[PDB]
Amino acid sequence: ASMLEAKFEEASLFKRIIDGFKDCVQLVNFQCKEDGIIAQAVDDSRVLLVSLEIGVEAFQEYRCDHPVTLGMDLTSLSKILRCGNNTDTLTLIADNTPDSIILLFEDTKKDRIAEYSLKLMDIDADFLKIEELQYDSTLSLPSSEFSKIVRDLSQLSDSINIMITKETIKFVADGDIGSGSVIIKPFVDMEHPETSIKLEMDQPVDLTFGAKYLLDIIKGSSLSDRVGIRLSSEAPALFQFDLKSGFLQFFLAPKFN
Amino acid sequence: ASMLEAKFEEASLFKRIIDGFKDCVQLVNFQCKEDGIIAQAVDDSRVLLVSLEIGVEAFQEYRCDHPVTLGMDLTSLSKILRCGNNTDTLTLIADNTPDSIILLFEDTKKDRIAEYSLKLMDIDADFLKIEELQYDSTLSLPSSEFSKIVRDLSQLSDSINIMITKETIKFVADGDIGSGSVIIKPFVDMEHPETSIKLEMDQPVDLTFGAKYLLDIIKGSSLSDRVGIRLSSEAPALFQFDLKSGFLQFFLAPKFND
Amino acid sequence: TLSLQLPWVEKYRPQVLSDIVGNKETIDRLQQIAKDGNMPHMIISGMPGIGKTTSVHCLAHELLGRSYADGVLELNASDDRGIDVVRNQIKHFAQKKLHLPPGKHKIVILDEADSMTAGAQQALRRTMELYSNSTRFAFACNQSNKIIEPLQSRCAILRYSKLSDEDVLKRLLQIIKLEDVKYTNDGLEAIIFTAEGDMRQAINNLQSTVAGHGLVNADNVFKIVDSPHPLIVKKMLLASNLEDSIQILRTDLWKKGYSSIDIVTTSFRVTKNLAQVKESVRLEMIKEIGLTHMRILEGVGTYLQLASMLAKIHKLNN
Amino acid sequence: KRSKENLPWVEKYRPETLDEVYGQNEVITTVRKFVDEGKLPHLLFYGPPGTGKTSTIVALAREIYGKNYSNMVLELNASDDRGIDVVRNQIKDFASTRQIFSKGFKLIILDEADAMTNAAQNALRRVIERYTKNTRFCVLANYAHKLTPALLSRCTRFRFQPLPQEAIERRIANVLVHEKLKLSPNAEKALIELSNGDMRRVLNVLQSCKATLDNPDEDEISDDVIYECCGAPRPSDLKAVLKSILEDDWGTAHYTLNKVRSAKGLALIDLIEGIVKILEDYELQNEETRVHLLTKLADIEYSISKGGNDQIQGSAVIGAIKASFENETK
Amino acid sequence: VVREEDKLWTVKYAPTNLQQVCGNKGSVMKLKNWLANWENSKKNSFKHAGKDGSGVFRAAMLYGPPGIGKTTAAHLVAQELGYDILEQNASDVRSKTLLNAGVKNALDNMSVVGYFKHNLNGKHFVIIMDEVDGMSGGDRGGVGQLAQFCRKTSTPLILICNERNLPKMRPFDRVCLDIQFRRPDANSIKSRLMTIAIREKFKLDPNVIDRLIQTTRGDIRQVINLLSTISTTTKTINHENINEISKAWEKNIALKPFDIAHKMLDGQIYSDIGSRNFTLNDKIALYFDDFDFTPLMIQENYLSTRPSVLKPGQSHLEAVAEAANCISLGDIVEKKIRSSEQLWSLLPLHAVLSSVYPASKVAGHMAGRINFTAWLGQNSKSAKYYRLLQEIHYHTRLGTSTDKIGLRLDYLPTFRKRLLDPFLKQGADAISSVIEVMDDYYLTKEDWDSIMEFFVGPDVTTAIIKKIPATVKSGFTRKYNSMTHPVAIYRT
DNA sequence: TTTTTTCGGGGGGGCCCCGGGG
DNA sequence: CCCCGGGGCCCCCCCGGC
Ligand SMILES: Nc1ncnc2c1ncn2[C@@H]1O[C@H](COP(=O)(O)OP(=O)(O)OP(O)(O)=S)[C@@H](O)[C@H]1O
Ligand SMILES: Nc1ncnc2c1ncn2[C@@H]1O[C@H](COP(=O)(O)OP(=O)(O)OP(O)(O)=S)[C@@H](O)[C@H]1O
Ligand SMILES: Nc1ncnc2c1ncn2[C@@H]1O[C@H](COP(=O)(O)OP(=O)(O)OP(O)(O)=S)[C@@H](O)[C@H]1O
Ligand SMILES: [Mg+2]
Ligand SMILES: [Mg+2]
Ligand SMILES: [Mg+2]
Repeated sequence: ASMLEAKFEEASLFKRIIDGFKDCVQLVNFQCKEDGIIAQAVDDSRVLLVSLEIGVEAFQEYRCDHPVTLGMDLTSLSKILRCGNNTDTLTLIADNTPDSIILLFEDTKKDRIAEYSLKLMDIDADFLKIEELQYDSTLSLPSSEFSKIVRDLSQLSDSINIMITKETIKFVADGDIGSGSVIIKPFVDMEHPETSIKLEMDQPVDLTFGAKYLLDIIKGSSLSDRVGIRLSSEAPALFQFDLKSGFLQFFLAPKFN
Repeated sequence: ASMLEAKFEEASLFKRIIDGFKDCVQLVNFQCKEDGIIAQAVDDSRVLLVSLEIGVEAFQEYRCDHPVTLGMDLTSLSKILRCGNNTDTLTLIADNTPDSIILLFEDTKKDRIAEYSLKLMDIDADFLKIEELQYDSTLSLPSSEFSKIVRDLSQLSDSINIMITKETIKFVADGDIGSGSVIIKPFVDMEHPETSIKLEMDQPVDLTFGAKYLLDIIKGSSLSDRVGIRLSSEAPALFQFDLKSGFLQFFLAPKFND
Repeated sequence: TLSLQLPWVEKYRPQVLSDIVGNKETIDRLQQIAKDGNMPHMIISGMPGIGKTTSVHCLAHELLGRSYADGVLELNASDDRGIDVVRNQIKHFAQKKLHLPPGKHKIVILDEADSMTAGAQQALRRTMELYSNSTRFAFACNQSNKIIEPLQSRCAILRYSKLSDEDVLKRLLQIIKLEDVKYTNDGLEAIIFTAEGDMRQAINNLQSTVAGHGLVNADNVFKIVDSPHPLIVKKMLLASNLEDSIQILRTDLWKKGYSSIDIVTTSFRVTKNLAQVKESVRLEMIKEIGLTHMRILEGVGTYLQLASMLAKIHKLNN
Repeated sequence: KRSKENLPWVEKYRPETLDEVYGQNEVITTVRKFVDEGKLPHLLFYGPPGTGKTSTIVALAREIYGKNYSNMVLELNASDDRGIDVVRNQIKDFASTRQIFSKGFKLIILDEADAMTNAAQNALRRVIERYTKNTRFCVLANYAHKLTPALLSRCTRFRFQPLPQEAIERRIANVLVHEKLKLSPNAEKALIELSNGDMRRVLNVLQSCKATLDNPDEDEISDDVIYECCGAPRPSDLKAVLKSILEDDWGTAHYTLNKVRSAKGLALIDLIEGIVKILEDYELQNEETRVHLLTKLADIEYSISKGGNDQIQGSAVIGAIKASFENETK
Repeated sequence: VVREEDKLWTVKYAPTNLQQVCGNKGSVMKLKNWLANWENSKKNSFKHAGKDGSGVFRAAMLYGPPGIGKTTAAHLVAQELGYDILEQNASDVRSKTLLNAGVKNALDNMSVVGYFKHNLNGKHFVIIMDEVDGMSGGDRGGVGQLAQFCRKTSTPLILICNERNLPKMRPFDRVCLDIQFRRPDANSIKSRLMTIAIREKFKLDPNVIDRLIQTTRGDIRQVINLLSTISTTTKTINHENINEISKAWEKNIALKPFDIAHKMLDGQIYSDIGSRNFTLNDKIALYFDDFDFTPLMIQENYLSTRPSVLKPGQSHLEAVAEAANCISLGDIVEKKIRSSEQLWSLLPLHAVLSSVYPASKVAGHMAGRINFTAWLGQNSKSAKYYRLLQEIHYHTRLGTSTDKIGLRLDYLPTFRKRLLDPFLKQGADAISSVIEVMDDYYLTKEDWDSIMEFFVGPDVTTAIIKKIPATVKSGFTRKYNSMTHPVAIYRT
């Protein structure tokens, strides 16, 4: 219990992060460096990529002697994380060349400790380098609105088409039983700055996406109040949820023209 | 409606009592006599023994002329009890040489009567004396914390090991995905004497129990705010929940250490 | 009495490969694998009570040393081995990270694998192929045919044969010397003859005889272990005169409490394995036995039906 | 369930201790020796109906555990569900856990195990092997061909013979003493003959005979009472029918058979069975006679089992016997 | 990190290039050509078949025996053309719901990993559904979904199985380009076996390689496994241990129906020495290899042999009659087995009555080619015609007094003379009258057509109906469709 | 060189809906 | 007052001897 020691002030934060994307990917590699934790995963269909960054400022304490990698099955990690109370400090502990990690739940008001050991998995995956790309359209909208739109349009068709044009965002879910259309107009309210719908628009874009991947993405709405969507002509759409110190990004490949 | 007439002022108490151990046993013999009702049952696997006692202080009125044995299937009894509102008094009625038990739900304010009959069953079970044993360790803790610990540990393994040592109680589970260990210590708070953990130890103990049986047992937490666990090597573990007048007890055999 | 004496089949279960009698070539190969390492996927098939489970467990123990608890996953018929289990638990065990000595791998022991469903066996194929660099699979079964061909292709087949009377005698003498058992040559010969190459049966019979009578002689052994009824049936079917066959049926089988269904089934099996008689004659006798078996299954399980079957067989053999 | 006197004699006279089991001295002595010195192995009891297997195992359980045996053993039979899931959960839990009441070993009794599926039997193998240190299994069976070889390899076998004559006589004497009944020697001989080694048949027939008496206190049960209540042919009837068949013409034999059957409403199957038993002792010069007798009588029995015309079947019996015995001349 | 000495040889010497795979060169080339022209076919909507004819199939189906190299070949062809592979196997859940959720959304979706990695085809998916034979289930098993996707997909699809001649694979009858992988020849594998033996430092005789390849029945993986296990201790594979090695590693393979029929009907095994070598237990086991089809094959092929086991004075016809009698007895036993009593304990007896005994009575040399059982198709045809007869009978119930069998045997021949003959004789003028009859018995045009097929022998209506002028049939159809008709079973 | 009947058991996929948490 | 986890049925698919 010397190499890696990462103390979350509240165990709920890590559980929320895991729940954000545990239903899209199953086996994830978390690399802990001297700056923080980075995780990259690809779903079974190789269509959706999940990126997670947690900075050093997101921990009550953080100490990593040497860079380490930990392969975890998110199901078991969530199973363990459900055993912690809301008002408990969490500690991830690892040693050199670890076969397992230690999750320690500590309570200060009560002298009770809960130590769990999670067996690590051997995962052989290639780290894809996600270079920055100047997207055509940028959008920022409250997470609740996007989640409601996606859940409403999902039951109509297996696919949802987003058309961003001058001062307009259109979601269409034409299917078999019927069709659906929702039009969002950018607007800003000073009384409630957390409700404004911001759109920076350069080139018109019309992209079609699978509904199941949007349904998986919207599960991250808890982490961030406002979700950002960056869209290009053909490059994968980037759905980002911010975190106190870090972010959770979803890269979704559009359906071919 | 002559021999046995026992009125629960609240019909929900009997429903809760039955629900506390309906998932453990199915066929149960209720012995009703002048000083109240008793019941003892053994699980089909014969690993768990359930013992219920209800005194006459738990009834608004209670009358039993001679001892009467009623063999019931707990599934049917739970079905019947689910048909009663929380604001109705519940009268249990039985006659001489009974082939049935009558459950009568009364709502005087609404003047609503709901009478149900449940056919009795012939169960050849003799009440086995649960001889008192001087246990090595005896502890008491809030039922909610024990339920949470059991539920958390059941996710890892099918067996949970309890170790009682000087000033320490440890629950350990080891499984395919990993392991877990929860350690508690006796703590007393005069401000709120319901979250306290009490322990009295004579000899340290270490016993392993099936997780499914503990999951079944913790369902009695809805009856009492505290649970008393008595453990002793070479003897079944006793889990007791105390009612207003009586109690519900679970005797669970430990797993063979081999 | 609430005490129990540990059975000798458990008290004297071999703990190393050197203590396993019979199948010298296979045990030597297992010993070489254990000494060297790089265990391949293997399937071990044989008849009951010859040392398959013992061999697999000894190999795993000697290969993995102190890492046995962490690097061995044992599943048998008494456990759940459905498609979900294969797809989740076995896969997780295969993917588990566990540092091991330079030439060791995790071992999955699927005992009595012949009872596994086709779907689970199909699911095992890619799990075996993908994680062969850290996990190896050992199957133990009684019927190798039940293992699907794709799995057999990926495994090394190590078939076990019945133990010879010499190996059984050696093991029995070792156990007798350890336990200080009074015995006579005829008693051991009877034990070996009744065991029929099943070491577990021989050891159990010896222990039962010692407990019941102490002295292990022919009389006590036969008092404990009954004469195999298949041999009585074989004598009945090969009798020269119909009167002798009927006498055997009435005295050695019918009056001993053997059911008609058991007698007819044993007759069918013995006639099937009666190489001494011509195949066509055996086929005719099998036809008659099948007629009688159908009649018994319809509910007429009387001694008259068996007598008629014997008479028809005698007519055929004339 | 008022009193023990409202029970059928088969259940009212069930042995309670090993000392009351008759006709199985070898097995009883061996199992008692095993229990006394704490050397009980896994047991298999193979035998025909009504020989004392269930009674013996229950008495052994009482001997080991005492009056409260029912809560210390796991008894499963054909009337219960014994699938693979049951073996995996209930039997496994019972075998791997300590006794609640005492500190002794644990007994599992799988009565009528021949009715268990192959999958459950296979699942039981490692359960038996793994928990031998603290658990023992007892299997009971009437048909060994339904038991897998793996299960047979793990058990020590005891065969329950058909009850000898002497055990039946002693049990009958006990029942007569308890019931205040009188049985004539010939009546006892006939009862033992018709029992075929099954105690349940003896008890049921004796109860029926008692119910058949006008005044059981003084009236005695004779062979006539036994034959009347069971509706079975008398030895004299069988001898007369066989003599008529073997020594008279077709008309006389047919008339004699019809008259004998109609006198007491006898069944043709009983006559055929009795005549087969009688003929089994005949010393026949030619084997063809016996072959034809056996084959034709078996065919007639099989035909009767499915119904048919009774008169034609009786004539067939007469003709078959006559034709078969025609071969004895040369 | 993993030492190369701790790897299985099947992994160490896996083919890393398409030219390193031994055998089935033609099938590999066919698959390469089909996958390389997938875009060209797409531009033509998969309508213009090419030179090889692989232009109308949007999905390939590779099948063959185990261990030939189907998976490696498919993977290598996928990588060489630059595509991205989306592979699934029996280790994953592939039911109706899971298939409609995961793979359905990838048949027309860009590969995010392909986008980030970057050829013009690296952003597309080549779905490889391996071990389709293991997809247990019917409509919900996902096999039907994969068959449907083979008809609709925007990217190449590859399906790999072992036994394509399986009922569960029927939905894939004509949906994919079939590609056969066959037992590779000994010469192709000999080079790799020699190379492996040289690298592993053990003695391998070149001649022994042929026997080893014969033992494994063209299973290269099993050959390498056997080589490893033998070289473990015995490093000298000489000619003094060929028999022991071959007999120790002889895979127990269940014979196929044609092979079972050929072996059971061979007269050699029924001779004294042949019976001593191939015992009765062996014949019963051969029956048990496939107990559902063996009796059918024996019944089909027991009249097409030249016997070599005839008794002195017995002719072929008498042996055939005895075999037929025993086949009838076996059929009765089979009826007993598949009843409410479920008397499966009689299965061995059936083996003797249905297959072994009749085969032994006519065993010899095949006088032709083993034919598949014709009883199944005949039974299906009989069921179809019985359903049609039931429909016709319950349409005419209100007018007739008979059962369905009586309708077939008595009524229909007379119905023909009032329904078909007037058209043949009068022509168009016979229209109305016919309809009149059709109205009196609630007959529909479909009922007319169905009735016109029951007749056999000299009264077959196929050619006769086909010869009627088209104008008469058109007039009949128009007149029937231009009028209201009564209905018998007016379900509500 | 292709493709069937019945109980009972077992397995495995699919919902359904109560309960409990937020 | 509304959403999510997980027990319980419901439905369908395949075996069956030594
Ligand atoms: N070759 C052997 N050498 C010594 N003891 C043996 C041998 N074979 C069997 N035994 C003994 O019999 C007991 C059972 O042996 P097992 O290994 O369980 O046989 P098995 O092949 O696994 O039987 P099945 O196929 O599971 S019914 C062992 O504990 C040993 O005590
Ligand atoms: N040895 C016996 N001694 C005295 N009574 C016996 C004996 N055997 C059978 N009986 C009587 O017959 C009744 C039934 O005996 P059981 O022990 O049930 O025979 P069983 O062999 O277990 O029958 P099966 O195998 O289930 S058909 C007993 O209650 C006794 O009344
Ligand atoms: N044509 C081949 N050439 C060289 N090695 C082969 C060949 N086929 C099989 N092998 C060897 O056996 C191993 C497995 O080959 P596979 O590609 O899995 O064959 P397969 O036909 O797909 O087996 P199935 O159908 O999944 S049982 C390879 O890694 C090779 O080591
Ligand atoms: Mg074994
Ligand atoms: Mg019994
Ligand atoms: Mg493959």
